[PDB]
Amino acid sequence: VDARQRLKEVEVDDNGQFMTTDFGGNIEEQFSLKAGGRGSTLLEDFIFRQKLQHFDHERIPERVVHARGAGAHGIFTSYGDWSNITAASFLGAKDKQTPVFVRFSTVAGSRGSADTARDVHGFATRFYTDEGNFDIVGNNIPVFFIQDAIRFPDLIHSVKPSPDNEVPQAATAHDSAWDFFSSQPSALHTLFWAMSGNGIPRSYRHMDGFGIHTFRLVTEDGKSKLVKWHWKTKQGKAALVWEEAQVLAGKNADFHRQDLWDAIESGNAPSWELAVQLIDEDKAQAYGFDLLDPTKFLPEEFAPLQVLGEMTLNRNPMNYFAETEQISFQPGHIVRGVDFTEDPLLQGRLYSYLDTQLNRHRGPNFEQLPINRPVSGVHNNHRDGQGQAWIHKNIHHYSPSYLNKGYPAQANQTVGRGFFTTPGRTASGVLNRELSATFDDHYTQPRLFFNSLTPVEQQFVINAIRFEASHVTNEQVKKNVLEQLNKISNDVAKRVAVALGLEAPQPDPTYYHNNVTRGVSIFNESLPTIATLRVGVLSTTKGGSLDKAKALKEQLEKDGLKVTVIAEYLASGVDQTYSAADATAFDAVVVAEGAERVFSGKGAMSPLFPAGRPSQILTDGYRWGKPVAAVGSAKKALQSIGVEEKEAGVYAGAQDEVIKGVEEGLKVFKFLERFAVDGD
Amino acid sequence: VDARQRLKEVEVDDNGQFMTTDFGGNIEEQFSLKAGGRGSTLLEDFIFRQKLQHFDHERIPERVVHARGAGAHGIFTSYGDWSNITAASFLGAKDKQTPVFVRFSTVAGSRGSADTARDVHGFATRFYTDEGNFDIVGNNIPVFFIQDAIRFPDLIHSVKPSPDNEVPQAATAHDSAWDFFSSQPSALHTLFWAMSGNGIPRSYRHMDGFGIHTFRLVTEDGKSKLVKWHWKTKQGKAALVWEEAQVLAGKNADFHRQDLWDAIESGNAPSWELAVQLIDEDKAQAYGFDLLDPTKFLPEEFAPLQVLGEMTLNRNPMNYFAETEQISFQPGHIVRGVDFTEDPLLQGRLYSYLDTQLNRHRGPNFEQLPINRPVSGVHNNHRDGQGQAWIHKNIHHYSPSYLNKGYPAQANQTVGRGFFTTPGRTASGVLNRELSATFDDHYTQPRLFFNSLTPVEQQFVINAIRFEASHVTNEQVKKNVLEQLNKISNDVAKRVAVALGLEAPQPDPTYYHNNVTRGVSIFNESLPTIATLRVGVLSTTKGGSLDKAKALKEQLEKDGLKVTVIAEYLASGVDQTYSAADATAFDAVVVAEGAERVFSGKGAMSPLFPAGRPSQILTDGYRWGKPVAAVGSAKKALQSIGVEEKEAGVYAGAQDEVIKGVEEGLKVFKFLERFAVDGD
Amino acid sequence: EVDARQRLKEVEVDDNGQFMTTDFGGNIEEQFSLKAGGRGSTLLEDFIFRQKLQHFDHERIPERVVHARGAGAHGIFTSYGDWSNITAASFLGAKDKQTPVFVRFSTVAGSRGSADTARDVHGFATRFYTDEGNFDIVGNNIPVFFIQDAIRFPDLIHSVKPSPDNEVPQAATAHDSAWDFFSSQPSALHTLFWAMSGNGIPRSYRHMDGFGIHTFRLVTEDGKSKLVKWHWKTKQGKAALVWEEAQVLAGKNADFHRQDLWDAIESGNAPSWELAVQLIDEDKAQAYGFDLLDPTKFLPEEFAPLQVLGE
Ligand code: HEM
Ligand code: HEM
Ligand code: HEM
Repeated sequence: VDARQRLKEVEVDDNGQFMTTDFGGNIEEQFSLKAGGRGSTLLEDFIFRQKLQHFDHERIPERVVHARGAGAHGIFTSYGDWSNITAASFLGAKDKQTPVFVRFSTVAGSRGSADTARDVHGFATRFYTDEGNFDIVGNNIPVFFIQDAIRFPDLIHSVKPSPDNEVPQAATAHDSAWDFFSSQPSALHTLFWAMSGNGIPRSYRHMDGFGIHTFRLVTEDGKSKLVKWHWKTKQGKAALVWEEAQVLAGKNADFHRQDLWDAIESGNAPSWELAVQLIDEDKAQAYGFDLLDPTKFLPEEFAPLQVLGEMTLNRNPMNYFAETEQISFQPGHIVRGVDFTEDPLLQGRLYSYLDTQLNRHRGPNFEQLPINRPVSGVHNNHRDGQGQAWIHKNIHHYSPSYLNKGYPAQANQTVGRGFFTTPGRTASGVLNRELSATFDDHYTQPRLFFNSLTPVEQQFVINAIRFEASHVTNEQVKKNVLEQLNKISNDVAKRVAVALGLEAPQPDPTYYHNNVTRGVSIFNESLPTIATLRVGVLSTTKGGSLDKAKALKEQLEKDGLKVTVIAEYLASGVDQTYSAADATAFDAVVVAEGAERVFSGKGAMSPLFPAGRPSQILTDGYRWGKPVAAVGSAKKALQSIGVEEKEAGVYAGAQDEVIKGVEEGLKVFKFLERFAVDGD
Repeated sequence: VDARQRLKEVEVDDNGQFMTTDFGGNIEEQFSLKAGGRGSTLLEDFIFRQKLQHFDHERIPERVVHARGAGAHGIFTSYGDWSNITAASFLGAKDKQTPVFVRFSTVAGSRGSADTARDVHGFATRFYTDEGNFDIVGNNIPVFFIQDAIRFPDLIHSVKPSPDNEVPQAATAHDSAWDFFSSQPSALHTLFWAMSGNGIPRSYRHMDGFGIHTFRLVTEDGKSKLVKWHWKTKQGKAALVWEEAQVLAGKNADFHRQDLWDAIESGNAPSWELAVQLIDEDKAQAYGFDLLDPTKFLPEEFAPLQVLGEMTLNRNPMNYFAETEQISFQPGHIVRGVDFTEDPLLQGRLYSYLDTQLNRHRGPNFEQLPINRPVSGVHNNHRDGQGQAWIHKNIHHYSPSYLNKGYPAQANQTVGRGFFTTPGRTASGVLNRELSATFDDHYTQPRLFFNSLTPVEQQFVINAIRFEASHVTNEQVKKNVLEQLNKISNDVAKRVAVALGLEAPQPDPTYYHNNVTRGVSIFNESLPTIATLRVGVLSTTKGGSLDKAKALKEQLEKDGLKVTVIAEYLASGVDQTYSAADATAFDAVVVAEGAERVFSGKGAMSPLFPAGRPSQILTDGYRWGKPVAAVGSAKKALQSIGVEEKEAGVYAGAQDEVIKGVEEGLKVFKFLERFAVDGD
Repeated sequence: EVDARQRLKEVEVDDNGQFMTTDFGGNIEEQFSLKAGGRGSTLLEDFIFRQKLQHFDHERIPERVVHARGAGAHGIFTSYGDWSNITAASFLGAKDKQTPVFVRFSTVAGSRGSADTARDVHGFATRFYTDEGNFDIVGNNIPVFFIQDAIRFPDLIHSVKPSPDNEVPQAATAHDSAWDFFSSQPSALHTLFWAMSGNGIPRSYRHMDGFGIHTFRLVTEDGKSKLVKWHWKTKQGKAALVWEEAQVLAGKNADFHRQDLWDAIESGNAPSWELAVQLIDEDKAQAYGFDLLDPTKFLPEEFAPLQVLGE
């Protein structure tokens, strides 16, 4: 149905047309106006200045956080009529379709940073409903660092580069960040989620999404339930390994944004299911934590997810800047049937997102931008402003008036389908600058998170902390980290402290426990589909390998895979060169038959690629847990690096046997047997 | 038929609609969200913040000059096919129509200043042609203060208020301005034009317009003629008197902008004829001055005006801000068939106007605003920018390129009807920071202007200079002015020095002359029409005076006038009260019969109006040169202040006699017999 | 000589006795543009021209959304006592204690160029540069406001300001849009009368009283609070014009009030105000027939007399 249907009116086609100035008129803009042939350029060359001025002013400020990101258009379809729980129009009827836009991001890097940096990721959705725009602005992690919004600058200042040198870019591996994590123990829970697979997803399409905050759903009668928003990926949860991500950050900074682009362009639109948890208003403090605490998540054993619909991203942007870059999400973009809660973190966000748009867009009229415009229509008494795109017919721009005859009219719960705060809500107590004592358990839930991970995944979190805390140059801060880690788990504190060359503190069993919850793990489940995944078939231009390699590709593509045929140079079947190839770009590596010649001898030393290139791709690919394969005689390649076909995730033999093997391996995606666990 | 047809698609009707946020959704915005009855306002009241934020950001910077102004839409129709002189599309066929917008202004005042302050006035026209926007940005005075654009800050800084206290507003009557005039003798010519009637027009519709600069018209073969643009008013040239203007600045600051509004709204659209002077390129320095000197004009005896068309302003703006305020004129808004000249003042303007838009609009995308958009279409490689309203289809935004197939294409003289600089133009000599010696005659032409004025008009200019220079607190600057005044005319220097209480310098015959030229005078000719002009009929609620007055009104209105019936209070036929009435709002005053009651006795002292009000309107109206009249018994009112019906501009008798006399007097408009001239 | 502008000395620039410079330094002449030949075109490489004009082109900043037309002066505030019994504020914490101030007087509906002598509510905004931070009393010359909720401020101001179609009339409430609001929102009636009184057309800035309008709170170190109202009483007396006078004055001198404030200070006759307050016990908030959190009401001095804390 093409969600960008509204955006058609502002599309400009310069095809078949002559050059123009921004004020019209046909021009040539390749030569300046000079005085005397090899003369100076003239100030009266209006064509030059108008062209350069637009170029000079092309830049707008990047987002203060989540600067690095990408987005797409889509449609959200409701599965039912949910008036039993919410009065929201976009969830009000079965099979009802609403246009959406989603932008995925990383929190700490700037516009040019790598997609594959370790960071929390953003998952922000706009619903273009017929009752106004509604935004679920969320992360891929269900918990946040802080419990009060007034502490947001303190958190961000710490994680972002040092103010003296602006080092390091897009990393928490420095003293200031881990100074904050240790000094503000509230941050520990998200810290663990960051050090898990969530910090390095395979793709935007392979992560779940969370509103994190508890909200409220309201029905037309005004009955409310506390809610948590979920997005469950229909493509499955998948993650990389840190050593892979680092190399990937260099070979392709655009890994995530390219992958989302290619998937949609290839007809494989990603999709998520929108799920919720409904909690009775009286059960706010029931489940071992305050539900107004964003450093907590609610296990599905206490409240299982009920899915309300599915959203699919099937359209790509036409211009990145106009659409992806300029879009402005706010949690304050709320509609009838939804309401906020007294979450101290959420309360502050409402101010921030609206205020910060004044900075990026240089004006109060940024919702007049095509990608920010609603489909529902805008009528009010707002006038003037910088870059006002509309002309208003009503010359009586005030609301208590005789002359406009009462229009625009005032809408509420009973009339006009207007927004209303939940009627049952109250305020009781002293005016205070403090936080509830129900917020003071910072260690129980990270323990719960750690316990609910597979043993290798647990090692990954620890291996990440070892790497990160190693970069801290202040010994006392590392001591402070061990103290906070110890309060969660003695084993974690023990295991990390080895790398730091420090001593493990004595156990504190106050917050220790062995509880477990589901859905927080990434690797323990297999991917629903292998569609869109990429296999790199290493071959050579010498002999019959290429034709042999080509035949392998045709077979793989029907299953949904994307295959790249690599060789010394761009021959008939060659997609990519060895110079341009790396293991990070592929979910699986498979050596074609006869390609053994370049893994040893003169073949591995050609001017057409850096020495050892084919051997590294296999080495890197295997060591990173990916499915690896060789076809027939190609076994020579696998034993060159010490990999027996007897192993798990490794397949050697006939092409037909190999194909079935790789496709099986891709469902597992990552082979965790190839990583060493502490104690052994 | 409607000049604003392009603007229709962006018009918003809030009628019959419910209140919305700027992002959509129905709301009520009359109460804040509070915690409890008499509680504090909540940060989560998104409706409040969204509403107030737009209000807080309503203001954009005012224009650095010409801040005070008003405008309207219109149509320009060509009278012929002028391809013999220019390749311009909008003058390329007879009866060809182009939508226009015109904005009239004053140069030194801010957004709130009075229309009736003595100042140079602006006359900026945009032609929305099918070959791009073309702007003639000019004043109501054919000459400017300076000969080089680099001195524009110096000129403007002096005339504008003093930087310490910001006093005085919209006036040249201070030391700083007259310091500049004396120290930069180039300003003397426009200074004289400013002190004439041109400095205080009756209306926007009653002033001529000038491009001031010499431009070039170019034909398709590339042959050029030197040109000067003129706008000749179809309503006639009219001016006020200084004592009237001062009082008018208080009673109605919006005098000019309202008059332009009322004229269009009442079916009386104003019109101007577009005329030009054509000069052969070899005769640039032929006529006693350099034609690249903007402090000089070319008398119509050397080169007469040829009219090419007529423009009529028939539509009013719907929103002042969106249309009038946000519009951006530039002299660099030029099209094919027109070109610039080496006028040092013009050359600088081209930079300034484009650069200054970055300040007012906070972005490079201000020609995307509806009132700045051309009707011809915009196709280029400009991307991004602050508040980008478009989405660009071409992802190959560079030239030259293979992938876009050559589009947008490059146009020039031979291909694509593109803009081209005149091919005959040359540059010869050293690179210099100097001005030509042909520019050094600053006194001859101001004398020429003075010589061509009626004796009373000459008195007006002198009476104006006496007033202004009286406000200078530095005696020496006044000495400096008299010396510069003396070089023009010994009589003027003599006459001015009387008011200042100084002594007239001895005569200087260096630049003295008695030459004369036509078209520079305002009062000496009679108005083509009295339509829209206003008569104020002073009447009363007592007796049968009102009905007598009512009959007077209907007769007068038939002839095209607008009649306001004034009385003690708002009775059946009463347009205005005496408290709300003033002589400045009317072109003629006529006392109705039986209205004698309010000029003497208890009638002149009512609680309903300030004492002496009816007597003042007649006193002011008479003393200001306007036609005054009394009907029947009403003659006592005229002798209440000492005015005999035998006088000129005064009419007493029966109603029919008064009507015919007044309408005759309005054609005269102003009676210069009532003003004292020196030596009398 | 206390010189309230002593801190401002560090940023004063004296161009006397110096040569012309660019904004980035270096000596220049800026009266001629750079041309190619005797009568040539101006060159893009004339850095001197562009640097000069660019600043001129960008000289303008947005005018205030309200109270656009105004003027101001520096001063000193001296406390009359040690008021720690009612407030812990440093600038009122000791007798004879001096605090630098700046005050800006204004009109509410006109723009930057409007007349000082237009009928409108007037502004009276005072800043205290205390040694515990800036403290601002932003108030009018009238003790009451048009509206009881801030969310209605766009509605009120839009109505009084010119009509959006023609932007007429300037700095006036004499039109349909304003009086439509006054009739439809009856809360505005009180301030409307204050506007139609002498307060709408003062003789000078130095001849008007001042009000915080809102009820605030004064707190002591122990945390005990009293409801408070701020007052400024003029040591020069209250004086106003007549409407027929003001209109004529609006034309002959738009800068009348701002010039008068300038001249008095310049002539050694500095104007002065006394700061007075009304103190109300927290239990007495609704005592006097209305809510003290209503800004459309004022508290008569028979109910609570004024106590002066300083000048
Ligand atoms: C659970 C807590 C939070 C979540 C889930 C979250 C998520 C996000 C996401 C996904 C974005 C990306 C916007 C986009 O993709 O266009 C974003 C941006 C932003 N967030 Fe947060 N964030 C949180 C905490 C906060 C807090 C506490 C504040 C302020 C007090 C804040 C202020 C901002 C600002 C100013 C932006 C920039 C948006 C723009 O410039 O358009 N965030 N946030
Ligand atoms: C013959 C000389 C001049 C004429 C006829 C003239 C006329 C005008 C007029 C009518 C306007 C009104 C714009 C409007 O109504 O929107 C204007 C504005 C302006 N002029 Fe001039 N002017 C002259 C000299 C100059 C010079 C020498 C400069 C700079 C070197 C300059 C810079 C400007 C600027 C920056 C604006 C503001 C326009 C905007 O904010 O969009 N002018 N001029
Ligand atoms: C008792 C009620 C009010 C009083 C005493 C008052 C007083 C003032 C004064 C004296 C100024 C001028 C500041 C200056 O001269 O620099 C001002 C400006 C302003 N006021 Fe009000 N006003 C009131 C109502 C409101 C309300 C209810 C709002 C918003 C909800 C508001 C918003 C503003 C804004 C946005 C400015 C612009 C200040 C600037 O641009 O720097 N006012 N007010």
